[PDB]
Amino acid sequence: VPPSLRLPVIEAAFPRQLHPYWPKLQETTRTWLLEKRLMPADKVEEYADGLCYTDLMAGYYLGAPDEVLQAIADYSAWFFVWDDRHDRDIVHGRAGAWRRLRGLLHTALDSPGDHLHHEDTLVAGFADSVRRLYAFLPATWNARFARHFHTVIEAYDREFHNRTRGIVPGVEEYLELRRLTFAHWIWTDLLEPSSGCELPDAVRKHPAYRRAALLSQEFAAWYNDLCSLPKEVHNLGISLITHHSLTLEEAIGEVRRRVEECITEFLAVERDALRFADELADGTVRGKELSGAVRANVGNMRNWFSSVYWFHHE
Repeated sequence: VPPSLRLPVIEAAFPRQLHPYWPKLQETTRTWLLEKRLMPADKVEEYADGLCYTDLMAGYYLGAPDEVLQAIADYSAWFFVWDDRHDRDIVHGRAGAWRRLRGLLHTALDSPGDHLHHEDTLVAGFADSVRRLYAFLPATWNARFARHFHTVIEAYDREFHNRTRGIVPGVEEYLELRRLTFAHWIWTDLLEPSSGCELPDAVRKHPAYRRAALLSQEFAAWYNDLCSLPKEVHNLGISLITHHSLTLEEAIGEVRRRVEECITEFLAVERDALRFADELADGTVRGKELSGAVRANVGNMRNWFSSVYWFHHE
């Protein structure tokens, strides 16, 4: 809605979608936060009720089973909390507290059960949400998710050593890192349980599927940095200003153009990926299943765009 944060293409071409389960989603999530004691009451209130953070997921994973959606939103809520601890350990120098948390998250990620009632709340909460996401598809999917999140936490570690030492990463260095601390591939994985199917490595690694999955995440990551730029360390504008010596009203234009480019590139590959889907329906049953899944996944990749865009303006 602000002029400098406005994207006419999103407004004209990416209608908001809202999952039917959204009302209960907020409730069950705020309830869960209290259950697991991951956050003070006041903060829970403003997270799920005040700023309705579960709406982010509710405009994203359309067609997801209610229980799958709930699991996702819990994870995302936990994520929020972890993101707050990370930030806190940083402005405290709690490198010991942080390192041990890091080691434990790695541990829990591989064996969630053993950690459901672990002393550290953040750890037990995480382990519950992970354990729940692990109950929808084959262990191969579960294994891929862990392999992806292991990297995410390591990325969060490097960002820790970046923001203490006060190291502003190179332009490309950050871009690579953000794909990780933003958990691009976790979200991409979570599309699959939503559509009730683990895509074969072949299907999900098709140039169009993977490029579409990527642009969706880039847009979300870079629009995030655009909104938060004037505020200010980690941000695409900050990296541009520091290493390309760009100015604010310059780095703001560059990030903005890069965001706009994600939209129009996605429009292009989106079409490639839906062609791909059409082709997957060979006539067989398994084929029609693979076609619908990819299609629902591309649709949610498209939904991320409006979900993230409109979330920021509310």
